[PDB]
Amino acid sequence: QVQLVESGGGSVQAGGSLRLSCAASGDTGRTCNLVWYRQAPGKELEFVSSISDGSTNYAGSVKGRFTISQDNAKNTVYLQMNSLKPEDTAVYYCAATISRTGSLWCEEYWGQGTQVTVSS
Amino acid sequence: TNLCPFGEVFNATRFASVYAWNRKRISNCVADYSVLYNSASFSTFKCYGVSPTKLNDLCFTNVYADSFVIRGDEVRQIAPGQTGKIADYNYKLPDDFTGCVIAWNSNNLDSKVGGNYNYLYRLFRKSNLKPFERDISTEIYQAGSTPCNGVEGFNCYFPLQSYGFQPTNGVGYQPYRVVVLSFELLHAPATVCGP
Ligand SMILES: *[C@@H]1O[C@H](CO)[C@@H](O)[C@H](O)[C@H]1NC(C)=O
Repeated sequence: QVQLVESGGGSVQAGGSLRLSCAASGDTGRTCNLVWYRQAPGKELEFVSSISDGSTNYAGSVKGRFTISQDNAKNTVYLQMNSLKPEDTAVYYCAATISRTGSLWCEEYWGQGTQVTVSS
Repeated sequence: TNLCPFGEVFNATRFASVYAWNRKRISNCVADYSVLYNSASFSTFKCYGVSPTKLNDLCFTNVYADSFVIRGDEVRQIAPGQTGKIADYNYKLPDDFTGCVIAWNSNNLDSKVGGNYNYLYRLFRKSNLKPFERDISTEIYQAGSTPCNGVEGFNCYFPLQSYGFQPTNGVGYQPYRVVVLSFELLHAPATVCGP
């Protein structure tokens, strides 16, 4: 009974910004980690950024433009995407490993995806 | 005489990525293993440390059911003594394993046009997993002498990769759902018995 819900995608002009959200709900326990990925159709899923216990990492192609953060008061992680480029166009997915009430096992859950399209 | 809830494992709508394999503890129940053994749905049913002919005649302290998706040509790695990306970095059975490995093709559920993104495996790890160890970390793998400083790129790899299952893949590259049953015998009362 855990779910991840994304929000925040859309169409933007190159140079613009978007903020994605990945919100966990249900019988959530502890989040072991959370990863943002992106995929355009037919192309291999690509790592974008991840966060675990405050430590963060990034794809080299987004370092300096995107920032992952954990909400100080909500079960939500954000991906702030600045200086967007056409090459950032993709469906963005979050995936998290989260234990549920009654368990010590962090299990994998996926968001539903959000399209981001950046036009020149 | 409650019946063991194996349906929750075998019939789950979504399965775990192998790197994040799931486990369900089964206890205090009666299991008819012949239903699993005789099912035409399962193309792999291989036991270790115990013969199938005995499964309905034995009692165990606990049974564990681990489950995940891998590609067809990797099912052979889910056995004692094996190696490769899956056995070495994702899911490792012990030499003395007592249990059964059951698998079936899941192309109809687990592939997507344009490639499924849901099922990942760990592609890089500095050392092998110990038996039944689980690694869900996503630290950048530092392949060379240059520190990665939390940035993926040259010699600095994100350690999980998508299988990208597409329905047109050849059978060796198609997804298979796997359930591994471990039969545990401790110096404690047996609770999971055949009929
Ligand atoms: C899975 O579901 C089928 C159809 O509902 C059922 O017949 C079968 O017994 C289930 N498998 C189990 C419980 O292992």
